[PDB]
Amino acid sequence: ELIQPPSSSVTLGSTVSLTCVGDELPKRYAYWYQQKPDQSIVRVIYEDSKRPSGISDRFSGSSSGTTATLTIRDAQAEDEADYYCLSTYSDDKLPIFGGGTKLTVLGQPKSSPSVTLFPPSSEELETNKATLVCTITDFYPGVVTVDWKVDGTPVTQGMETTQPSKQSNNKYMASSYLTLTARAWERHSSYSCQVTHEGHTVEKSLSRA
Amino acid sequence: EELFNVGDDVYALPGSDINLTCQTKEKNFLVQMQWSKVTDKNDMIALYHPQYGLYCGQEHACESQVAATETEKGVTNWTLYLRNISSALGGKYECIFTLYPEGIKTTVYNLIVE
Amino acid sequence: QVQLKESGPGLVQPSQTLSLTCTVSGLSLTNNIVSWIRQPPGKGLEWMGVIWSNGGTDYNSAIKSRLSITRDTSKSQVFLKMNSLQTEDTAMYFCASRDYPGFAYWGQGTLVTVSSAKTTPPSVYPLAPGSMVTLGCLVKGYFPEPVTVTWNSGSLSSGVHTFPAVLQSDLYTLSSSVTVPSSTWPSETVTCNVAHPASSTKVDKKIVP
Ligand SMILES: *[C@@H]1O[C@H](CO)[C@@H](O)[C@H](O)[C@H]1NC(C)=O
Repeated sequence: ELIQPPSSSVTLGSTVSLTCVGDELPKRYAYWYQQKPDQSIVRVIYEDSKRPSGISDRFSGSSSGTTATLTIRDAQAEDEADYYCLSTYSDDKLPIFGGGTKLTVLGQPKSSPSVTLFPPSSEELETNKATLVCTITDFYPGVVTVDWKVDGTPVTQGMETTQPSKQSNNKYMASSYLTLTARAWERHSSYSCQVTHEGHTVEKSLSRA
Repeated sequence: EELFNVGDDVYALPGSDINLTCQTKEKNFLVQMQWSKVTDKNDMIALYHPQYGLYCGQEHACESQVAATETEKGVTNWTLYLRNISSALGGKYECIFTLYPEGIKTTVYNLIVE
Repeated sequence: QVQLKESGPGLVQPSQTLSLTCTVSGLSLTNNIVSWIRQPPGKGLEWMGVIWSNGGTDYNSAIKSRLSITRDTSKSQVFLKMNSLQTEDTAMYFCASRDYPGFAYWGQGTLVTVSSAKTTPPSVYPLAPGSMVTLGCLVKGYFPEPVTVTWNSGSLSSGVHTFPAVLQSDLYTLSSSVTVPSSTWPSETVTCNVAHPASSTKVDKKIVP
């Protein structure tokens, strides 16, 4: 009904045009929404090409025949978002959204992760369970691999690690959990969370002492 | 036909706060209404459509500047809130009702700022 | 300032009915429309229905049979009621308004999970260490999403990371971390405040060494 490419790329400082194609767009205005990872929604262009107060002048829009396009100039990292177009369909003039275009901005500064490793709380052990938490922040790109070692030995069992998500500063964050019974926690001595980002490993360790 | 006189002069000193209120003709269907600032071109401030609702003219947070209210005998009031009036807010304001069966009905206010 | 706030049960059972409420402020509900828009996880926005400025309604024809929108002008609220729910109705639900059809203002949304599982409140454990010290809160084993975490009732807002949740066998787990000066802790209390609406739990946990 309203046709948008599911994804698109730009590199920092360059220009993208995102399209939205529909049968009735020669007769109906298009509106454009930006949705950020926290899922909040901002109207960036209305009535094909008008720009609301408070939206960056790098955003502009235009229409011809059946394709409305949204144009971002001097792409910034914080333009990474899902862009949806909205218009009207049928005789009853009801709204429809396009499928959305996910826009990724390439060329952002590489950044190595910050790793923090916490032991189990005394309160949690009292339930005879034990979770060590390994928080990972301020890394880019947003792909990371986590390995746990207990007494120098790999552990695959009882590890769950988060999918990377975006921070307020447009770097990425993630966390990994190693969960143990309390008996097992006092049966071993050394615990290590090894986070690997773009080939380099940063490690945080602890002992129960 | 309004660019002969027709409207009402409204004087204000800078800083003034003023409400303009317009009223629909009796026994007409209200079809749409709007407020405009009239210069050489007609620049819409806000528009109300009895089904589609409010729609603002260009970047506005106009929902804080207008209000529509129904009263007794189907009559509708349509008001524009002017706050902290500068000489830039001065000029010609036009309230334009589109009614059925009587068509357009317009009221002009000349805000004069010393 | 206008604000649209969606509220709702968070968790609803299959074949029950879902009652959401949109609370409008700073807009005159009698002069405006309110649309309901939904977003299944990982999916795009889908318009559901509208109550027009005059109290009439229209709905998306693919859900019209189960959908019902009403309003109480005096309380300034709009109600979405949807009956006979299936699992595919699990989504984020938004209300939006004004400048029809190019809705200018949006709620943040409430999440609705459709599941036969019962709510499980979180267990909240403190994350203390083994320049700058980083503390945290482990929010373990809750259902459904979401959960919110503040620090010192909002007094502590700067260096806060709230991580994405992990799903470990029908229950969720997340952590929140805050970074403060070593001079400030333990001398100045640091408490995390966890809220799980669907189970109506509110917990404060003080972080101690
Ligand atoms: C209106 O004017 C008063 C008086 O100077 C000022 O304090 C106030 O900020 C103004 N309000 C707006 C909305 O501009």
